[PDB]
Amino acid sequence: QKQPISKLTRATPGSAGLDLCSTSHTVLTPEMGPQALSTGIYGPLPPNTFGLILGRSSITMKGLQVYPGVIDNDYTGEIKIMAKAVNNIVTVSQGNRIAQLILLPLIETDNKV
Amino acid sequence: QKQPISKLTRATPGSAGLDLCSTSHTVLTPEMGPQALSTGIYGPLPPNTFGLILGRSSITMKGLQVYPGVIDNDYTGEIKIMAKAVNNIVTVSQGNRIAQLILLPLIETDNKV
Amino acid sequence: QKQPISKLTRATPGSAGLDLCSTSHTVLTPEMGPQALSTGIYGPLPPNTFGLILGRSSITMKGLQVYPGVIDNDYTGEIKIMAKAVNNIVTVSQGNRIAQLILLPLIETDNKV
Ligand SMILES: O=c1ccn([C@H]2C[C@H](O)[C@@H](COP(=O)(O)NP(=O)(O)OP(=O)(O)O)O2)c(=O)[nH]1
Ligand SMILES: O=c1ccn([C@H]2C[C@H](O)[C@@H](COP(=O)(O)NP(=O)(O)OP(=O)(O)O)O2)c(=O)[nH]1
Ligand SMILES: O=c1ccn([C@H]2C[C@H](O)[C@@H](COP(=O)(O)NP(=O)(O)OP(=O)(O)O)O2)c(=O)[nH]1
Ligand SMILES: [Mg+2]
Ligand SMILES: [Mg+2]
Ligand SMILES: [Mg+2]
Repeated sequence: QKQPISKLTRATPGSAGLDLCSTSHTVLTPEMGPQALSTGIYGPLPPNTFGLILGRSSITMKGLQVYPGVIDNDYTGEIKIMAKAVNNIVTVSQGNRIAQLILLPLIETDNKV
Repeated sequence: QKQPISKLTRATPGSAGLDLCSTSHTVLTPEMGPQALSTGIYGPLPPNTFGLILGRSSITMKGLQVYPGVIDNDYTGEIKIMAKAVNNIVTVSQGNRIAQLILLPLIETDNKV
Repeated sequence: QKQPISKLTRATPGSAGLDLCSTSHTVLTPEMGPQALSTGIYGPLPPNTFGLILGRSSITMKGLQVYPGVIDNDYTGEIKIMAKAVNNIVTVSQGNRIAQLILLPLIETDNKV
């Protein structure tokens, strides 16, 4: 079954991000370029917020780049992590925390849709 | 003529980002490194906000990395997209939506200027 | 001695970011992959805020990629800049402004810790 964002956990009370884990074992090589890693977690977001997926610094330092991703407030699909091995072969084990979801205020503007 | 940020459009009502298109046809190769793509859109931003330029996930997944860029509230120059082809040759057609502008609250602090 | 975030400066009144400088001379090559650059600046952040470390566009355009980093509200360690030379050899002189700290509201949620 789909899991909502309310199922995510914070590492600590003062952690800005909600941790995102891949649900698959994935191996990445630099030549593969960007890959979208499955999380089994689904939008949408709390009212008046949007999300940003960012890397965890310990993962970034281990050579896996998470490309910052914008999660729209009303996206109801699966939140995937866009990732690339920078220089070396990187192996993601199932359940490893690979990224984090940050929630931010969605500012209203009069821009046309 | 310069176009202001109010001319940008959202893909959907609940889209966090305002789409940014290049005004030129540009081809990018990995060896070129970061390139600043013209948009013909100009700051400044709404009061008490700043901007962040981020990639669109469909573009990121096609091998074009947009480096997150900070747009200062009172910048009045042209908003450019900083982009790099990750692994392969990437071709941007004129008018293609390459990035998105997210607006965020500008927090005041007492840090010196 | 440790320096707090209140010691950072803005380039201009309307600058979104607080500039971060490396305290060391560092040379980076693409094959080195991500490196954590010392700043001598320490958390924590103002109440109800978290931080984001982002690149300065002039530095990004010179071939040094700063990986976006999340600074937790209650982190009390040293803020380091995660950086990689994209394509060429990059040299950071001591005191050069390499990145910027953006402060953002920390939204409360009921996610478990
Ligand atoms: O660019 C950065 C990013 C993070 N940091 C520090 C501050 C942040 O609060 C701390 C933890 O960052 P992340 O949560 O992104 N890293 P990770 O998930 O790997 O560690 P933790 O589980 O402790 O949160 O690392 C930096 O100094 N520079
Ligand atoms: O890292 C990400 C980024 C986006 N997404 C999903 C959520 C987001 O709302 C949706 C659309 O993202 P973008 O707007 O960044 N992509 P794009 O502009 O390519 O598609 P769209 O036109 O639908 O907005 O893709 C992820 O799952 N992971
Ligand atoms: O992706 C971007 C990032 C920045 N910019 C413009 C807007 C921003 O206000 C201006 C300055 O950006 P940064 O502060 O990130 N660059 P830098 O520190 O190199 O210049 P400055 O000292 O003037 O702030 O560059 C873009 O057009 N696209
Ligand atoms: Mg963390
Ligand atoms: Mg979009
Ligand atoms: Mg600056």
